[PDB]
Amino acid sequence: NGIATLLQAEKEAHEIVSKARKYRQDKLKQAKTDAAKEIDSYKIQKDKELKEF
Amino acid sequence: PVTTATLGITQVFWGLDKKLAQRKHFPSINTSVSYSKYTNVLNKFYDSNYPEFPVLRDRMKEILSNAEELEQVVQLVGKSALSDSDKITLDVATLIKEDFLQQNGYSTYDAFCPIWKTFDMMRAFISYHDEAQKAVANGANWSKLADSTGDVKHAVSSSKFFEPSRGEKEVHGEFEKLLSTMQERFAESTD
Repeated sequence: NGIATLLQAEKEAHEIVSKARKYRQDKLKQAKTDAAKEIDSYKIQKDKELKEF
Repeated sequence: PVTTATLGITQVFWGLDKKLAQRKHFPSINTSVSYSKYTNVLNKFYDSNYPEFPVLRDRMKEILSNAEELEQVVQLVGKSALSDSDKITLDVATLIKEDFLQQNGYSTYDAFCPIWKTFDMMRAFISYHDEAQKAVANGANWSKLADSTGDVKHAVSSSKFFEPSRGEKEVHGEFEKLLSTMQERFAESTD
């Protein structure tokens, strides 16, 4: 009957919701990694100063 | 006397346990009494390669010690008074002992678990413990979380079956995929 179609659309959209959250969460993990890369440059600059000392 | 005169001179002590040996828990290293005085020296190498290795090592030693003390208490006072965090510590350390510390030599997969696979498995175990504790702190009950994340727990325990002969790049990729699956499973369970 039509009940299966009603549930399938909600189930299909729910799966996309989890994928959207997972992709956004993955981007958050990537953003932290990218931010740490900028911090690593400061550590690299500090290391060069330590080498100069 | 030979053991004492050897401990007085050797810098490492891989004390074996007969009780763990009987259960085929191998190599049966008694983590309570064993020590290595070279951990401080090896910081200069673990910083160059595998920077998080010492942090993971102290974290797993903390987990094992805490769960050893807790199991000692439970053996005489029952598991009724344990909190959810303590139960997670017990389960995580049992998983560590039965799937990471135990290394079945004379087997194809775990004859030689090299440093990179050891570090990745160590990261997987520590991340499982940390994320389980975060999930229980978020309000999720541990009894339900165990059934919800049995798949993640078995994937972690089965990570030792990744044959190191597949190459450092391949096994590292499999461990990254396993960590992603673990994070997704906990996110779905705690949602």
